Amino acid sequence: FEVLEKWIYRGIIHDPYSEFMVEEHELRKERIQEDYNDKYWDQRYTIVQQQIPSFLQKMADKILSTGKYLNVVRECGHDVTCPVAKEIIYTLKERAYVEQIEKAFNYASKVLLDFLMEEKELVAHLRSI
Amino acid sequence: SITQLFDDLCEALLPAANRKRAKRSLKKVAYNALFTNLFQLPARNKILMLSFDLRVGGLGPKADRLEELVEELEAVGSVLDLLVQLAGSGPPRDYFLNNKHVGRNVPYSGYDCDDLSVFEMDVQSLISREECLCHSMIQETLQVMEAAPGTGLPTVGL
Amino acid sequence: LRRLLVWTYDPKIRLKTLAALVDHCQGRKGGELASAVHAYTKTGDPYMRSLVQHILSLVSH
Amino acid sequence: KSPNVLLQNLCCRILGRSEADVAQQFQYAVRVIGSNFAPTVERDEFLVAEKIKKELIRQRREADAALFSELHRKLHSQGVLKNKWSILYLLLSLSEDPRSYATLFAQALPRDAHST
Amino acid sequence: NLNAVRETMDVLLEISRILNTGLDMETLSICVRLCEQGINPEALSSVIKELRKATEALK
Repeated sequence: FEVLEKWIYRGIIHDPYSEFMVEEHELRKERIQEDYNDKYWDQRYTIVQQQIPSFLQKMADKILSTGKYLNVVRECGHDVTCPVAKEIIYTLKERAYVEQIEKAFNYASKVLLDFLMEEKELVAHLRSI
Repeated sequence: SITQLFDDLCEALLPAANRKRAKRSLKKVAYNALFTNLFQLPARNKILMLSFDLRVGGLGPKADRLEELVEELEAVGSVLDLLVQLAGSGPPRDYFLNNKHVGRNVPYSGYDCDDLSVFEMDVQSLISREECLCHSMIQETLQVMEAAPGTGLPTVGL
Repeated sequence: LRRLLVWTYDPKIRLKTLAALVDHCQGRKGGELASAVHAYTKTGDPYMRSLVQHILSLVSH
Repeated sequence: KSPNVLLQNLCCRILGRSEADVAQQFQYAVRVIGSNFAPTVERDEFLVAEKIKKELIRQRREADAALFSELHRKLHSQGVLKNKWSILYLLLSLSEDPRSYATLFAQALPRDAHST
Repeated sequence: NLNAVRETMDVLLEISRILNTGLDMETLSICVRLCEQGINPEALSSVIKELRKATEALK
């Protein structure tokens, strides 16, 4: 729960052991193109099913998508400005880290939606289609 | 409001097993002891002068709590003036004593066997009750099992 | 105190952390060794992470 | 007297104000002085005299450093004082020159090689 | 007003617990309400120790 202190409020993982629920890949490479995966749910950030602390399962897809949304704004911008610096080391018999995941998950979509509708806007691309 | 709580105080010092006249006699001795003494410097500073006396004999966090709470209680002083004089009329591990294994704190401390020796007293204080019980069940029953006949338990005195 | 077996259980973990860097960083020289003291502030034992988070503070001067 | 009221006598002596004026300072003083009532280091008055000598050499008065030996004699002559170390260390801590490296030279033993 | 003095009384319980007082909840309520009226509390500190002693002489 110190890897989540960076991955869910940003788009980076500083865990070098792969026993974390998210595992990192890059799809900004030379053999991987933009339309060679089509979805960055496929091969960039995936979720390991049996390496989950057995109750984070309730938020699991949102946990993936939260740091997943934030990174593709960072990669071609710098915009994070996170409003959740709350941190945890897994205090059991308290559900504070369902709430922190929910707040970060809403903020991630705020940043990605703002980036997507301002720069390389989906308004004009769909109009031109 | 004082006159109902002094009545409740006199209810508690009455043993509840008649018992409607004994309360008034306890009220007699209560007023008779109340007017005996009546016949014959800030508030918070009195807490500060004893928090120092707390700090000299160990127990840092208790003084740390005692000084912060009276700070927000001054941001009622007669109660603390009452408490500084009643502070000697009272009664006559978890996972953190010397935990140097887990934590994001630096393990860097030297030896003195006077943090661990008052961690041997943290166990011995449990054991010094749990050993006085083993002495005080056989003496307490050998002082009652052996007496003179007819005065050995007062239920034969009925 | 049980023939001093308590006193070989706060260190013998100090020593255990500092006998790993005595082989793992044995074979390095220069700034390539400060590519591998950063390997012990990511290790899972919260013991070793906080001992090396202090030594690397002195080393990065 | 008792030490706790003696702290209050201190806070009235140095300030021209009474205790009714400011009580934040007396609380912070309780935070400092408490759990420091016992010298956990060696109390050699000899080292403390040889530190006043280094201090008066650092202020370039050798005549004052040589009258200091007669005054250090007078403490030996009476001998009624109990901790000679504490009062001279206190007056040395509040040293002032009427007109760098100081931790690198002699200090009392820590007692980390002894049980405190 | 009764909401304020209740909260201050609840805070006053914990500090009379760590200062090792002879008080329980009932003598805390009577003596705090007595101090609210206002008399010298230095004499109340003697009358309380006398009241408990004079009840204890009967037992």
